[PDB]
Amino acid sequence: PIQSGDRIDYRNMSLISRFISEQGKILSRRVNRLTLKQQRLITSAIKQARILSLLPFLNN
Amino acid sequence: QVKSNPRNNLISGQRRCGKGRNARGIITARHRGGGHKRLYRKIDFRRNEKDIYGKIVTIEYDPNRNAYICLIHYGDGEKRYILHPRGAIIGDTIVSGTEVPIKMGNALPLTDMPLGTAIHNIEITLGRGGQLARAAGAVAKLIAKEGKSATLKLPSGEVRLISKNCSATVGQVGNVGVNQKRLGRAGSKRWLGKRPVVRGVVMNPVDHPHGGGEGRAPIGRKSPTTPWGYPALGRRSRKRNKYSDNFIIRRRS
Amino acid sequence: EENKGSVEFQVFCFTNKIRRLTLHLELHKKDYSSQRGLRKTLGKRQRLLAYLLKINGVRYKELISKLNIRELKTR
Amino acid sequence: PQCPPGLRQYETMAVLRPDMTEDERLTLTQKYEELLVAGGAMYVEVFNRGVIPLAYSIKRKNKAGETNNYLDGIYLLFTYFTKPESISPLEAALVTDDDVIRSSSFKIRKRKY
Amino acid sequence: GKDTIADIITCIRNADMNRKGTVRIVSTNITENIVKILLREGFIENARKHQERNKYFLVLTLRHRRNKKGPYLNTFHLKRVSRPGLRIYSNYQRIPRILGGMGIAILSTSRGIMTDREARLEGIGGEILCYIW
RNA sequence: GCGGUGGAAACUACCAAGCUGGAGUACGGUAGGGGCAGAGGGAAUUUCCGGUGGAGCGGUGAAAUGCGUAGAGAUCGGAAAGAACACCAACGGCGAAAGCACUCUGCUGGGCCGACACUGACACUGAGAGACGAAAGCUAGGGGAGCGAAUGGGAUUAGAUACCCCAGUAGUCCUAGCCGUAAACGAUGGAUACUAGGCGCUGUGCGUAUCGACCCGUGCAGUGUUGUAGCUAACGCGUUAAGUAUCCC
Ligand SMILES: [Mg+2]
Ligand SMILES: [Mg+2]
Ligand SMILES: [Mg+2]
Ligand SMILES: [Mg+2]
Ligand SMILES: [Mg+2]
Ligand SMILES: [Mg+2]
Ligand SMILES: [Mg+2]
Ligand SMILES: [Mg+2]
Ligand SMILES: [Mg+2]
Ligand SMILES: [Mg+2]
Ligand SMILES: [Mg+2]
Ligand SMILES: [Mg+2]
Ligand SMILES: [Mg+2]
Ligand SMILES: [Mg+2]
Ligand SMILES: [Mg+2]
Ligand SMILES: [Mg+2]
Ligand SMILES: [Mg+2]
Ligand SMILES: [Mg+2]
Ligand SMILES: [Mg+2]
Ligand SMILES: [Mg+2]
Ligand SMILES: [Mg+2]
Ligand SMILES: [Mg+2]
Ligand SMILES: [Mg+2]
Ligand SMILES: [Mg+2]
Ligand SMILES: [Mg+2]
Ligand SMILES: [Mg+2]
Ligand SMILES: [Mg+2]
Ligand SMILES: [Mg+2]
Ligand SMILES: [Mg+2]
Ligand SMILES: [Mg+2]
Ligand SMILES: [Mg+2]
Ligand SMILES: [Mg+2]
Ligand SMILES: [Mg+2]
Ligand SMILES: [Mg+2]
Ligand SMILES: [Mg+2]
Ligand SMILES: [Mg+2]
Ligand SMILES: [Mg+2]
Ligand SMILES: [Mg+2]
Ligand SMILES: [Mg+2]
Ligand SMILES: [Mg+2]
Ligand SMILES: [Mg+2]
Ligand SMILES: [Mg+2]
Ligand SMILES: [Mg+2]
Ligand SMILES: [Mg+2]
Ligand SMILES: [Mg+2]
Repeated sequence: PIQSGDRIDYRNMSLISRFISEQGKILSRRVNRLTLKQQRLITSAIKQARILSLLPFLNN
Repeated sequence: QVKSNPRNNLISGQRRCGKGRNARGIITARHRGGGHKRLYRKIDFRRNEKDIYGKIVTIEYDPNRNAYICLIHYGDGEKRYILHPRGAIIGDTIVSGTEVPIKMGNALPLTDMPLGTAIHNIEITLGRGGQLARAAGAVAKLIAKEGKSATLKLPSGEVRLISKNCSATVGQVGNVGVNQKRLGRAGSKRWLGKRPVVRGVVMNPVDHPHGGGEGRAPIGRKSPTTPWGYPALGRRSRKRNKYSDNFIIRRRS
Repeated sequence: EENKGSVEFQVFCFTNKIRRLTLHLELHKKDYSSQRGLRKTLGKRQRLLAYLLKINGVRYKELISKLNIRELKTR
Repeated sequence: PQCPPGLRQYETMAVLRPDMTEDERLTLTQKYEELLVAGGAMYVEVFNRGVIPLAYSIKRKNKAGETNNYLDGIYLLFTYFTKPESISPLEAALVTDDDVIRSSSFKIRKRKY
Repeated sequence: GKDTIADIITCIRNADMNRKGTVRIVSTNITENIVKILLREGFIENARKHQERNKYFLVLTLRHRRNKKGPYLNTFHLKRVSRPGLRIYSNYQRIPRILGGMGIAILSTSRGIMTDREARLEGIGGEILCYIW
């Protein structure tokens, strides 16, 4: 079903913001139904993006 | 590290001689006297000669301060001494001016120093010569700067304002392990011309405020006292209204 | 290229990786994880040298004279 | 195509203050491109996406002593191939400038999922 | 694989206890001989050889289950005697006999491997490899 | 039992040559909180400097000490500092063990898999010996927000040198050492060989599916849960044995 065919990075924000919660929290692998490898890369990405202010730690 | 050269014109014999005797010839500053003859090295504290490129030829011992001192040359051939910065090695190059790289041994006004730097040899007065942080391992951070005034944290911990146009030098002062020495014997003090001190409690009542009680004196004095009759502990002697007060912010802790 | 499985080549590869690791052991001494490995590899090289001494004396002495490997602890 | 001969692949994101002109921007561009190349970088490829509002507010102190509170920002993106030895001074030199408020650099690994 | 003999013996014991007729064992002069003997005694149904990648496997058919798998009155026991740590030798008059002779004893002697029966006829002693019930 | 002599040559031992499946080397891949070192980041908290405001805050089973009209707490704006890294996180990953997780980069240790590319038994264990080794502790120098042995006050209680509360010093942190112990636990030494399955996961490889993500079947390597044989005093263990055998400590 859902899959990643395009390279995931910290700069594809559509990609990452699919996997982020309303409050900015990162969703678990069980919910997102991704391979372990995937979820790890997602997570590192979300964090690196978080440092560059592409995505917020907390909300406004 | 330490190798004796011949004498450069910077080393003279002229000096005050009686240590701690003033004009009247009285001993004022106690406990001095004795100890090895010394020669005066003429340090360059101002570093006022701008925009020429200096080179550290050697590193030498100085009897007068516990830091080290460096003989530096120029292309012009003038030779100066400077205080030895910490981590500087023979062959190194230093320079003073306004627009200058920031590295060890370079000297610049406080307008041009990036905040957070570690400084030594700090003029409080334009062209008066460097004064603050001249001892071994002494260093001062430049914390903030605003208006015409720059803020430092002195090695005593005291935070204080000075003028933004006063020169200073990057890098901490060398020979850091000097207080790690342990003299080990009385003679070793006497070599420094520091004579033995007599405890108050010991002397007779005429000689000092804790004077001979019968056996051994507790100090009955309701307070520990100077030879001259003032409270010895925790009585602040800074002149109340002294001109410096506007500049001084937090006091050493 | 020659024999990449031969006794002498293997002992060479080990000796060289060891002298390469000595530099990293020096710059960072607080890495034990690395040193544990160094001890392992040095153990292997020692093993092959002992084996090689059992098998052929000439090739052995030639080798430890050649690669500047210290003389053996059986003496 | 990209083919490094004894160098590593790199991506660097840098963020600059929104108050900048295009001339100061291309001055920094030029400066850092020259740093990279002076550090043995074949293929210095630069790209730019400017003025996007940040996720959160960032503060930067200048050498003038200013506290600059921002909202917007300028994203520069650098694909370059350099010796693993020389990436060291670059990041400090990026942090040093008053125009670069937030800098980060990533090594790029080939994707296999 | 410090001991090959004990290993063969063991694989047999394991396949036997699990009620399987078929065993793969690695061949060797000792192995082969031992199995031959095992056949001429009647402890094992049939043996044959296989080869792949320069490896030899003797497969051994084993005597069928006793009137079901569940109700077994009899198993088939094997015991290593002389092993690398202690080598047991015996002269002609100390040669062991198992359960009054119902089982057998394997000997490695000057004239090759054999049973204790052959040793008694020919008058030779030697190294005792194993006991077989 | 010991000694001499004549024979036998399977096994150990020796001598000469061989052989890859054991152990390695090269090659090419790939996962990783492995280690050391250097950069950067944000919440939260505490204190300090202001503006508002103006009687209680805080705390307990119920209270009181404590903080507060010298303006507390609350709230907005500013600085400064240290320590720890929410979500991800999972009956998940790596490590020899101890342990290891905000992010990044650099130096480097292993592991596994696929190919014959190569050496050709180089193996397994290990008395003494060496290295690492949580926390507390100690020596020397820094650092000190929170927490908090000790200590002090308030209670509770016959008593309370305790549990509870209010304060709070060592220490917790960093550098360089020393100490060498733990329920350092899987309460299970290491290597090898061999013995039903079922359901799972991680890393990879092959075939299939499409020609790229699944998908399926499988080969290994590790990791988890039920359970047959067998074992066990019982509990239970059960291909990661506490089963059947060999070797060393
Ligand atoms: Mg002279
Ligand atoms: Mg002269
Ligand atoms: Mg006079
Ligand atoms: Mg004294
Ligand atoms: Mg005295
Ligand atoms: Mg007297
Ligand atoms: Mg007098
Ligand atoms: Mg008097
Ligand atoms: Mg008195
Ligand atoms: Mg008396
Ligand atoms: Mg006998
Ligand atoms: Mg005899
Ligand atoms: Mg023979
Ligand atoms: Mg041989
Ligand atoms: Mg570190
Ligand atoms: Mg902040
Ligand atoms: Mg008011
Ligand atoms: Mg009160
Ligand atoms: Mg007050
Ligand atoms: Mg008011
Ligand atoms: Mg308040
Ligand atoms: Mg900070
Ligand atoms: Mg593991
Ligand atoms: Mg932790
Ligand atoms: Mg690695
Ligand atoms: Mg050969
Ligand atoms: Mg031991
Ligand atoms: Mg130790
Ligand atoms: Mg500790
Ligand atoms: Mg103590
Ligand atoms: Mg201390
Ligand atoms: Mg405190
Ligand atoms: Mg507390
Ligand atoms: Mg009390
Ligand atoms: Mg007190
Ligand atoms: Mg009481
Ligand atoms: Mg407190
Ligand atoms: Mg330590
Ligand atoms: Mg113990
Ligand atoms: Mg533990
Ligand atoms: Mg599936
Ligand atoms: Mg397995
Ligand atoms: Mg279990
Ligand atoms: Mg079980
Ligand atoms: Mg048991």
